[PDB]
Amino acid sequence: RECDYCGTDIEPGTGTMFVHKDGATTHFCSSKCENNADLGREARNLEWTDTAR
Amino acid sequence: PQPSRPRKGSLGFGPRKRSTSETPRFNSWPSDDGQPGVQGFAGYKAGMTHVVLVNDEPNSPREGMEETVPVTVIETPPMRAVALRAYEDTPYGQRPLTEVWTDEFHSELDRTLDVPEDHDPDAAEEQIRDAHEAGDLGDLRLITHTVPDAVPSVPKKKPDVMETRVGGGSVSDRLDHALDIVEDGGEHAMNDIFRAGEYADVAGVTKGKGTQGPVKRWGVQKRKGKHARQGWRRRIGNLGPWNPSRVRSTVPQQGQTGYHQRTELNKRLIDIGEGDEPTVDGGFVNYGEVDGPYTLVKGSVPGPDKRLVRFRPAVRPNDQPRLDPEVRYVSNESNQG
Amino acid sequence: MEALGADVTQGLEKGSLITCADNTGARELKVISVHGYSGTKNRHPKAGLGDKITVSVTKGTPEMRRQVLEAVVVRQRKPIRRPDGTRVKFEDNAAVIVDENEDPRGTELKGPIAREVAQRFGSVASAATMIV
RNA sequence: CGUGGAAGUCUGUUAGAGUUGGUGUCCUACAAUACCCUCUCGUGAUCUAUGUGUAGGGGUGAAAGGCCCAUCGAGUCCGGCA
RNA sequence: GCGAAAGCCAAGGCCUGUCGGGAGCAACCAACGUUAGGGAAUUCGGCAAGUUAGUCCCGUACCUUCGGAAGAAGGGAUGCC
RNA sequence: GGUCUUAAGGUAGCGUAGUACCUUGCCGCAUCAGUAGCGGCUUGCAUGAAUGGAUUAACCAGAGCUUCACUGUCCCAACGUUGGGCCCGGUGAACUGUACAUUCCAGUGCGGAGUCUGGAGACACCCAGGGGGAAGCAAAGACCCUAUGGA
RNA sequence: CGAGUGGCUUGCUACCUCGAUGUCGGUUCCCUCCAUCCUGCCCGUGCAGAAGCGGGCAAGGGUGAGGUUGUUCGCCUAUUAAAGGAGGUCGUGAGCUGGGUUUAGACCGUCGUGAGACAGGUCGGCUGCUAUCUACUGGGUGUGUAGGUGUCUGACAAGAACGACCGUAUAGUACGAGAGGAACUACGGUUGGUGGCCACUGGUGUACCGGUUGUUCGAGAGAGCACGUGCCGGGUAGCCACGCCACACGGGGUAAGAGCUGAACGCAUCUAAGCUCGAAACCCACUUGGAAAAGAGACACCGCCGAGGUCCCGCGUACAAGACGCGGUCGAUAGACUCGGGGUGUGCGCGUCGAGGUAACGAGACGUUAAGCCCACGAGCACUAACAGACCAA
Ligand SMILES: [Cl-]
Ligand SMILES: [Cl-]
Ligand SMILES: [K+]
Ligand SMILES: [Mg+2]
Ligand SMILES: [Mg+2]
Ligand SMILES: [Mg+2]
Ligand SMILES: [Mg+2]
Ligand SMILES: [Mg+2]
Ligand SMILES: [Mg+2]
Ligand SMILES: [Mg+2]
Ligand SMILES: [Mg+2]
Ligand SMILES: [Mg+2]
Ligand SMILES: [Mg+2]
Ligand SMILES: [Mg+2]
Ligand SMILES: [Mg+2]
Ligand SMILES: [Mg+2]
Ligand SMILES: [Mg+2]
Ligand SMILES: [Mg+2]
Ligand SMILES: [Mg+2]
Ligand SMILES: [Mg+2]
Ligand SMILES: [Mg+2]
Ligand SMILES: [Mg+2]
Ligand SMILES: [Mg+2]
Ligand SMILES: [Mg+2]
Ligand code: NA
Ligand code: NA
Ligand code: NA
Ligand code: NA
Ligand code: NA
Ligand code: NA
Ligand code: NA
Ligand code: NA
Ligand code: NA
Ligand code: NA
Ligand code: NA
Ligand code: NA
Ligand code: NA
Ligand code: NA
Ligand code: NA
Ligand code: NA
Ligand code: NA
Ligand SMILES: [Sr+2]
Ligand SMILES: [Sr+2]
Ligand SMILES: [Sr+2]
Ligand SMILES: [Sr+2]
Ligand SMILES: [Sr+2]
Ligand SMILES: [Sr+2]
Ligand SMILES: [Sr+2]
Ligand SMILES: [Sr+2]
Ligand SMILES: [Sr+2]
Ligand SMILES: [Sr+2]
Ligand SMILES: [Sr+2]
Ligand SMILES: [Sr+2]
Ligand SMILES: [Sr+2]
Ligand SMILES: [Sr+2]
Ligand SMILES: [Sr+2]
Ligand SMILES: [Sr+2]
Ligand SMILES: [Sr+2]
Ligand SMILES: [Sr+2]
Ligand SMILES: [Sr+2]
Ligand SMILES: [Sr+2]
Ligand SMILES: [Sr+2]
Ligand SMILES: [Sr+2]
Ligand SMILES: [Sr+2]
Ligand SMILES: [Sr+2]
Ligand SMILES: [Sr+2]
Ligand SMILES: [Sr+2]
Ligand SMILES: [Sr+2]
Ligand SMILES: [Sr+2]
Ligand SMILES: [Sr+2]
Ligand SMILES: [Sr+2]
Ligand SMILES: [Sr+2]
Ligand SMILES: [Sr+2]
Ligand SMILES: [Sr+2]
Ligand SMILES: [Sr+2]
Repeated sequence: RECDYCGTDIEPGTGTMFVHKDGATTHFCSSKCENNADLGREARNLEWTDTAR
Repeated sequence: PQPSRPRKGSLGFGPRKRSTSETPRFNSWPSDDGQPGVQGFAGYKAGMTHVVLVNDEPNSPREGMEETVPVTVIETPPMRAVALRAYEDTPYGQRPLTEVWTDEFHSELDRTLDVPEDHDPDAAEEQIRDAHEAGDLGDLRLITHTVPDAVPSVPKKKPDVMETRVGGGSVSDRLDHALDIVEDGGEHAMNDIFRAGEYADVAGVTKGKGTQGPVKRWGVQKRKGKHARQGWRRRIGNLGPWNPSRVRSTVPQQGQTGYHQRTELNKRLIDIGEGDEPTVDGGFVNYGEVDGPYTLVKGSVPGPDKRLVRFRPAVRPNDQPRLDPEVRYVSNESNQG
Repeated sequence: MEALGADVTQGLEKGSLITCADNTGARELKVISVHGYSGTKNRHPKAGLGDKITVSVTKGTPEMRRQVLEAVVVRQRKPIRRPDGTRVKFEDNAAVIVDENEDPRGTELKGPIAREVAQRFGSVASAATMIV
């Protein structure tokens, strides 16, 4: 699996899956990604993120 | 009428004092059923990772599906059964009769023992067989030691000596089985005793925490609400009633917490191997890199990294062995991050 | 009860205010008790995803309001662990009112549901639009 | 609509005065009434320095038997007194 | 900055609110910071803590001695160049 | 009862009251559940008109209750920060002390014993701890009675 | 109606305490009792079943959360296997709380000529002490047993280390007209308790990195202060719980009870002798401690001029002093360096762009730059420091 935020491979037996109100599902590889996501930041705009680069 | 409540902590692991030996000492051994064999082994705790497994349990709805399981990595290099001690049945319990030693000694065993220079193996052996004829021979155990030198991550070179019982068939056959093991050089391995999938009892001396209060040590409550601001936060209500006019040893008090011997029952051996398959990226924190004979114990194991742990075939298993579990994946992700 | 197939950290307590995920007319529910639960001294009786709980209707239509009914916890903010180690959490804490036979009181369920809850409460599941 | 700028008027750790809660800290104290935070008043029946008057069954008292030099339901000192 | 406010800094003063050395410095205590999910379930009692907050715009109920209530409540805005 | 004591015999109002014994009075509101709170009723043990009654905008570090918001008050505790605590140099008190004193379980005794009796246990010394006992330390009991006491 | 047991209520008494044994309720922490609420095993039934009712053995474990009230008591709600009662100075203020009783202030009602009273109500109204002894929790030093190293033994000691519930199959089965509706056994999970551990999730993380407000160092760069981080964002190691792992079966002997054989008493009789069974309870099993067990223990090897130990030195798997463990050149013990593995999130400077502005100037954007900065971990590496060397000892 791939982190729906940063884009790196989620180490098996790790991570969290956030279930949005509408039923949407977001697989996070870490707290860092969830936290940056909660700050309303979009992965594309963060250089360290595999998505952006 | 003031609600009931179980007491704080167990009275079964006392006194809660510092352990005499950092090397655990099993106070019980498995039964004599199968073929003659050594009833235990030992290693050094490395750290933890998780593994992905295939459900072995035939009674689980998830049988056959992938399952993530936590695992403690323990470096289990070969040991040396340097001697064979025999016990005799006396009216005051079992007592050490004699011992049969060897010629080949590990280069650095003298860091602990006063290695034998002049010993008579034959005479001792005879005495043991004579006691067996007399029907007074108690049990048979081997004096064993580890080779910390084989483990890079472990600083000590001074071997850890521990007696391990030999059970199995008839006393005559396991006597011989023991003698043979000792003869060669006493060299044996985790393979010789255990098979992945079996349940083991792991004993070890817990992580030391020095002195700690009743709250941490016994799990008593903290003062609540208004009581928590008056000058008392983590002190119990009282040391006991007016009468009896003395403090009972059963009341939770401050003291040494940690560094005690513990024997964790029914620990599944997920896998026994050799190499660097389980080592974590960047090295196990506060330990090092594993590249050799190891064991993967399901779950936690008492003690800090680098500590000597002991294995023993489960004396009271609840389940039937489900041999050689299928390991689909072993995590190597860094334990830093 | 039948295993859930997931480890749950109860995220609710007696007196907690949750969402009533259905069209029964009840909007907000208040946890009163947890079926088959027995605590310990000083502990607040806890409830989490997959539990059947007694409930009080706090907000909603006059008819539904103030009634003492039974419900099933369908979603919770606190994470739960799946057999593969992954954690799962929801946007809110929600429950669906239920009858004596564990059949949903209303006709339609709002928002997603946990697959574990669905498996335990079949008729509730076979009413879910989304099952995560 | 503007002007005007009233008030035992409001906000306010301005200065200054006071003292609600913490029943916190202290309780052989820093202190025989202290410390901290919190809190009340802050143009008025306001606060304050100095000077001055009222003296013991007497003063003084927006009254609590409050206060009259750590002393008050009758100050203190010595005497009556052993 | 509204300011004899905070915070920071001069001039001037001081290191004398006058015993030191050492231990990642344990328990415990005084002050205090942060705690997931829940949210007063605590307790005689929200005690303690916290929440709110400056300024401008919009907007504002019952009641009323018509002065008031009232900053009612509620909503929006706020930097730099 | 359909007057009598002793002059009159409770009017407006308010009322289970900071006044109501019975009492958690009864009905309603609110809550899952409310000896609380509010409204209504109210025969008021023993309300009531400057011994002022009722009522009331504004004001309040005054008493009680409800809601929204908030939160380590709680579930249930964790980690951390600063000063102590601990060890070393220096300085250097006090409280308290009939004697003896390693106690524990029972008993006995002026009926609430480390010291008596019977047993049990107990090698000595030292460090840290939280305070179970010494009916712990601190005060010739404020309560109560007594005194041909005081004010 | 009669006979008792208890010492939880109340009353009585006035032995003890007035040179003081701190109140009620609550709380917290510990032990106990059984007249048993649940759980185990049983008997009876107006025992078909299911659900009950009554009784016996039995104290291992459990007996919880909330609304009014200071309340104890009690009333009420929803859960529950059940939400038992009681003793310990009505256990527990040199532990807490201080709501009530019961000081000094005040109000109301009643009573009193009045001061003032009330076994009426109401608002307010203080919680001292540095532990000598003893007691216990943990930690050391000595002596005894009479050279050392290592391994053991087990007198004794502690434990609840485990208690309970739900679900599936059995089964829509036995039973029953139907309604309704079990069990043995085998499984899965939950709850409470217990011990441990940190890969995972979560918290902390005044290590670290970044953003940014005010002010000061002329600007820039880079910094200080704003309480012991100015504030905001992220957060490593470790420590942790809200996270994860583990915590039987079986034997033996009994109680109530069910029986066998069996006599006194030719019969009968579970009992008198004998025997087979049979409780969550007892003992063993399992975990923890334990040579100071005065019968003061056993084994093996090394050594008595030398085995071994302490000091010293570098450090922690240890730690309040002390203790404990490891390494000490025949070495990777600690530090430096370099890698690796991690945190943050793209450095200074320069170039281009940039709303405008004649220009000066210019917030900011892009590039250089997965940059810069930083790390309580690991590896490599004898470069530095584990040197020199002292002492005790049969
Ligand atoms: Cl408390
Ligand atoms: Cl409940
Ligand atoms: K007395
Ligand atoms: Mg990690
Ligand atoms: Mg991660
Ligand atoms: Mg409680
Ligand atoms: Mg004057
Ligand atoms: Mg929180
Ligand atoms: Mg309560
Ligand atoms: Mg407050
Ligand atoms: Mg009323
Ligand atoms: Mg009149
Ligand atoms: Mg007296
Ligand atoms: Mg008097
Ligand atoms: Mg007089
Ligand atoms: Mg006393
Ligand atoms: Mg009985
Ligand atoms: Mg018991
Ligand atoms: Mg008492
Ligand atoms: Mg006491
Ligand atoms: Mg006291
Ligand atoms: Mg004290
Ligand atoms: Mg009161
Ligand atoms: Mg009062
Ligand atoms: Na205090
Ligand atoms: Na005018
Ligand atoms: Na004050
Ligand atoms: Na006078
Ligand atoms: Na009157
Ligand atoms: Na005033
Ligand atoms: Na806190
Ligand atoms: Na004491
Ligand atoms: Na009696
Ligand atoms: Na009490
Ligand atoms: Na019991
Ligand atoms: Na109650
Ligand atoms: Na007492
Ligand atoms: Na007492
Ligand atoms: Na007190
Ligand atoms: Na008390
Ligand atoms: Na048995
Ligand atoms: Sr052993
Ligand atoms: Sr043992
Ligand atoms: Sr206090
Ligand atoms: Sr006593
Ligand atoms: Sr004013
Ligand atoms: Sr007060
Ligand atoms: Sr102080
Ligand atoms: Sr004081
Ligand atoms: Sr405070
Ligand atoms: Sr003011
Ligand atoms: Sr005189
Ligand atoms: Sr200056
Ligand atoms: Sr000086
Ligand atoms: Sr933070
Ligand atoms: Sr409350
Ligand atoms: Sr409450
Ligand atoms: Sr606003
Ligand atoms: Sr009338
Ligand atoms: Sr004696
Ligand atoms: Sr102390
Ligand atoms: Sr009995
Ligand atoms: Sr029963
Ligand atoms: Sr009582
Ligand atoms: Sr009552
Ligand atoms: Sr009690
Ligand atoms: Sr009081
Ligand atoms: Sr008074
Ligand atoms: Sr009274
Ligand atoms: Sr009363
Ligand atoms: Sr069934
Ligand atoms: Sr049916
Ligand atoms: Sr600072
Ligand atoms: Sr019998
Ligand atoms: Sr000995």
